[PDB]
Amino acid sequence: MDVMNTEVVTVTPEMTVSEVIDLILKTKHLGFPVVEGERLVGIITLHDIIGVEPEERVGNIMSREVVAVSPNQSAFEAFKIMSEMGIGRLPVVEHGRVVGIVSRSDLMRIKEILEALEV
Amino acid sequence: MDVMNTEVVTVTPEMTVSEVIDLILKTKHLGFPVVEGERLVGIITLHDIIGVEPEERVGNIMSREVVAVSPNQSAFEAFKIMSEMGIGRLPVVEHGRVVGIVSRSDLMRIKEILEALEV
Amino acid sequence: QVQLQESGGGLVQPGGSLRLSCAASGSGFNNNAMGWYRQAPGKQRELVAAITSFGSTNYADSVKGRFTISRDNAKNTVYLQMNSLKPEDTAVYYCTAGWGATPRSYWGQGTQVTVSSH
Amino acid sequence: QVQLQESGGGLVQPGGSLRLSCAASGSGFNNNAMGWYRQAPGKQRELVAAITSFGSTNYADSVKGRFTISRDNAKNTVYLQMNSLKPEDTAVYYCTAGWGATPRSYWGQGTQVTVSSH
Ligand SMILES: Nc1ncnc2c1ncn2[C@@H]1O[C@H](COP(=O)(O)OP(=O)(O)OP(=O)(O)O)[C@@H](O)[C@H]1O
Ligand SMILES: Nc1ncnc2c1ncn2[C@@H]1O[C@H](COP(=O)(O)OP(=O)(O)OP(=O)(O)O)[C@@H](O)[C@H]1O
Ligand SMILES: Nc1ncnc2c1ncn2[C@@H]1O[C@H](COP(=O)(O)O)[C@@H](O)[C@H]1O
Ligand SMILES: Nc1ncnc2c1ncn2[C@@H]1O[C@H](COP(=O)(O)O)[C@@H](O)[C@H]1O
Repeated sequence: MDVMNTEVVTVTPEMTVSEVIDLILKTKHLGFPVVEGERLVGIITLHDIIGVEPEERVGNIMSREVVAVSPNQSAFEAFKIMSEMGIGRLPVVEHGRVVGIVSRSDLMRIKEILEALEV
Repeated sequence: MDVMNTEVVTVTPEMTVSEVIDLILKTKHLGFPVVEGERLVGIITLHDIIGVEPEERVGNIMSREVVAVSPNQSAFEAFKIMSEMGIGRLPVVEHGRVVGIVSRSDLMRIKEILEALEV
Repeated sequence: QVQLQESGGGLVQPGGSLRLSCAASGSGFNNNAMGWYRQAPGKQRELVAAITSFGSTNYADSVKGRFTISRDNAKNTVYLQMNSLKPEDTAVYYCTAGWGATPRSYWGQGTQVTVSSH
Repeated sequence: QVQLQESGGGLVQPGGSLRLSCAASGSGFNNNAMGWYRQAPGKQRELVAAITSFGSTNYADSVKGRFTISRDNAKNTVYLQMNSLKPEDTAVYYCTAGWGATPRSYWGQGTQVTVSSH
């Protein structure tokens, strides 16, 4: 994984969507991996948040079957998974523990950077 | 300015494009305001970098007439400037000194966040 | 912008209780999520417990129930209360600040907590 | 991940010379751009001088020529050499780390530099 953000904004299944809304306002992130400690359990994006009562807990609307990737895999292998399943953000897990995150944008930018490299 | 990134990646007019390429690789940013100290002088994006010799200095290919904005202006006023002139990133200056940066994306996300706010 | 000063720690007999504290100073700090990471001699860095500005906690499986986290919003300081300290809890305990359930943006210098039998 | 320990500073007669140093430790540090910001009693924070990992320097207009910056890549430490110290240079000098010509991601605790006539 040459491309991933190791400072990951995560949530717990017992946090409320009112608190997740604050994280979107504070961090300007679309999705957040759901963790118990450092262990991935689910993922929640803006899709799954609108529109439920602010007291609703994350664990009831989060996606449990998370498409992730390992740090021992290439960034291009994640770009294939993101395109083959039309999935925005991919958590990066090692021993079931969230260590980073890579998403489409993160890899779409790599295309443009590689375009301009003939010096 | 409710939306701006105050940790700004800037360049000096005496840096080389080989070094700017490293900043794009390190920071994954498209453009960088050019500063002398903290004072804005120019701006340089990927458009103006490809493709010149790595020893070329920033001050020779940077845009000197920079469309900026002040921190005392609303984020919506910058969204108008970005759309009326089709300009990607807008430096935020106060007393001619770079204090932040806001770009299209940064404001396009605000639209989506405001869409989902009926609790 | 962000500074994290850790306090407490040191020797503690096996099964005893010890508390850590971490003060958050600076103008870049504004009700951030604070947590505790640790690292044993040979092992890698590991989350112990974190707590957001809302008060939502997040513990590892390994110190769950034994360790409880709390914070003082006005003092902008966090408290890690360690109980029933096993010898595998001997590590350098780092204080972190950031956003979410696993804050890792800003780190402390680490305070040594040793759990050994006298 | 990133720690910045400042050294040097203190009293210096007007027109004298004084040097500051800043050590960068941690695993989150990897040839980052390091610089010096300051803040006078009533004034706001202000860039003094910065230098990237390439060696490209960037000074404010105000300390230009008088202050010169240098860094040691193997020791990961930066040096601010201050000469011809005017009384308006009396401020708390903060060491910063980041990327580019105005690094502000990680900050030090600040060291006091006083320029007064005895
Ligand atoms: N990486 C992922 N792994 C598993 N499930 C996901 C992942 N990302 C999103 N989801 C789920 O699939 C649904 C897709 O809707 P959402 O817009 O939230 O994400 P997305 O489809 O990736 O975004 P976009 O439509 O912009 O690509 C969401 O409700 C979310 O719960
Ligand atoms: N904020 C700005 N102020 C002044 N000039 C700019 C600004 N941003 C870009 N430019 C100049 O205008 C040109 C536009 O090309 P570039 O793709 O680099 O930026 P852009 O047009 O904003 O990007 P995009 O085409 O993706 O919107 C660049 O060569 C750059 O020198
Ligand atoms: N939950 C998250 N925590 C930390 N970083 C993230 C998270 N989601 C996305 N990112 C990163 O931030 C950038 C913007 O994310 P997005 O707005 O979801 O495209 C992406 O390049 C990601 O690498
Ligand atoms: N030169 C820069 N320095 C610091 N942050 C930037 C810079 N350019 C853009 N950003 C921020 O980083 C995000 C990605 O920038 P971009 O890839 O140019 O859209 C934007 O939301 C900007 O707010």
